[PDB]
Amino acid sequence: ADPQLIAALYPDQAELFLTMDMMDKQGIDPQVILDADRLTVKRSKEQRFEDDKAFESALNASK
Amino acid sequence: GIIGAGVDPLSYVPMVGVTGKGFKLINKALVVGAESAALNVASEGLRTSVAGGDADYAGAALGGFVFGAGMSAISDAVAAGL
Repeated sequence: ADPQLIAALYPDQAELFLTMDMMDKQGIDPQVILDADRLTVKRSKEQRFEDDKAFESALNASK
Repeated sequence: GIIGAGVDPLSYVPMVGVTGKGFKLINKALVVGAESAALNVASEGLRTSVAGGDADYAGAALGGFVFGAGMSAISDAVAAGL
């Protein structure tokens, strides 16, 4: 009923809202998310720095 | 091809990183007879006696070319605005 509001009040589990809205509104199976979220590597504190810098480049260079 | 290409650039990334560096504008085309060598022992390139003389110039040019092409694009835009 109000996607934005429930999300706004709890600014913590936006991950769950994204996954659920993937699950129901879009047509993807709630099986193909399961593996990819179970198969993930631990980001291991190394490639993240590269990941923070990453959020910063596609953001600025987006236009 | 900074002009001939040519872009605006009116909508471009803030362009933070660039300084020079590898900017020599050999526009492909607009080169006619390409005598590779030299006319004398003068000529050569910027005949300068400071180190950085080939990078101060380059910097100026990137900054001159970008600004000139941008003034051209913005004067075309204000043309349509009138």
